[PDB]
Amino acid sequence: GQLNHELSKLFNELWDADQNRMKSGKDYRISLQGKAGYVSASFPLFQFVDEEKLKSRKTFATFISLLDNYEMDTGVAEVVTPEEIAENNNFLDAILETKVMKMAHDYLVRKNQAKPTRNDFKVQLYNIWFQLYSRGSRPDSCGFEHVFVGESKRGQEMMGLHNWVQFYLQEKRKNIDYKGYVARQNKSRPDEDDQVLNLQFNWKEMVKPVGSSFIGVSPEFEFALYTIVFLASQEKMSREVVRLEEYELQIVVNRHGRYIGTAYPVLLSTNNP
Repeated sequence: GQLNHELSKLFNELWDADQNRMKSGKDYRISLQGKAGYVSASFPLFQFVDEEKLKSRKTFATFISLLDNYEMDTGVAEVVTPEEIAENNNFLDAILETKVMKMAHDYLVRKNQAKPTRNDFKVQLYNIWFQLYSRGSRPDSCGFEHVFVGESKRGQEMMGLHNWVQFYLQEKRKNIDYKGYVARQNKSRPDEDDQVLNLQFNWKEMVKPVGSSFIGVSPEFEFALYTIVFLASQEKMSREVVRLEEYELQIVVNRHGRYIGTAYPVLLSTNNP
């Protein structure tokens, strides 16, 4: 309901501490073009992105290796292969040396929602995020797939998908048709440089609901936010009212017991401070 003081504050800090960056202009350029639906986008949203900064040097690399894994797939969904494991491991490893993740860590330690040691925290995170779970039994999906891949199932109906890095990847592959941005009547225009937008895209020509997306943010940023919100409540869904920078947000996560489900931001307003 009301603005979550402690979390808008902690998150603002993580935002300030997002060393791994990516910055609007030199690192990526987006083309807003036009409005989705109302009174025309044609080009891709992402006019440019520094591929080398993605292409390792950064935690985007380990991130992209997990995204690509679910692209190829070669495999049934109940099978966790030695390969997917080492990749899960490499990602955790990378994000855990990050100050955002050390910061996130410190918060949850203080609440005894996480343990002091790096490895237990890494295990905790593995289970929340990479342990397979099912809707019956038959664990065919995990938290990273719901949140970042953009859909649970393998196999697809059909997102899900709010991560900017996955949007960029799937857009390049021509599976995402960007339709425009979504504003409000009154309350004016978004900007190429905004770090949260309301965006609409078709998935393989399927028209679907508008959703919000963090833009440029590192994957250890969202990961952190989603983990913390996931641990902050014992119910099926939290919609945590945040105010990051100028944006007023809702940090939503769906929970499935000890495992996390779909998670995303919801944009409430832009020019606020």
